[PDB]
Amino acid sequence: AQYEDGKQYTTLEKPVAGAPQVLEFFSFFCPHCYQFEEVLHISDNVKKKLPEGVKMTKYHVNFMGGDLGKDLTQAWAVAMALGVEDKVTVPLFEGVQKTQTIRSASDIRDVFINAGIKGEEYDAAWNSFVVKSLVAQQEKAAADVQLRGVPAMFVNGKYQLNPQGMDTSNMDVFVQQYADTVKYLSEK
Repeated sequence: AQYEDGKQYTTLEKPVAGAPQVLEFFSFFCPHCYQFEEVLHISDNVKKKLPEGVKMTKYHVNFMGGDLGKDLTQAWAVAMALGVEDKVTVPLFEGVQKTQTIRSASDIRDVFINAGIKGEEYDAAWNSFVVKSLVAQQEKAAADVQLRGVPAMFVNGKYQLNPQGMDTSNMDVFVQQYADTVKYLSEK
């Protein structure tokens, strides 16, 4: 075929019922994730090719960066609750990997303050039980697929993207092949 299990994707032996349609996992400590966000805009280009009516979900993971990794998962929960993903994603990546000015939860918070979220509003979210269940959701979804690496994308809880099996000579061609694969898997 032109899309083969084991080449542009793999199949989960243990499929995940009720999973989000398109589920992406990342870490702000993850170097390919930085690329995926900053240089390739994967999430965006996938969105652009997806069928009408399909929702896109993105979760942070704990297994990179120890204590700060978890803080970052709680902060992403805050970002999802407040709807400010698009305002903090870039400065969090650069703060962790580029400038290395994020070293504590307070530094994470600073990114949000500079992005215009109010202290009171951030601290209230940070401490809310809505944010705790959102943290719970992120961990559960990662647990359900035995996730040990990022970036990772799963389609309909049965298929896992395999970017290793696509060509990387051309960044733009890599992205389209990636997105077209998500679309193909989506229609499967």
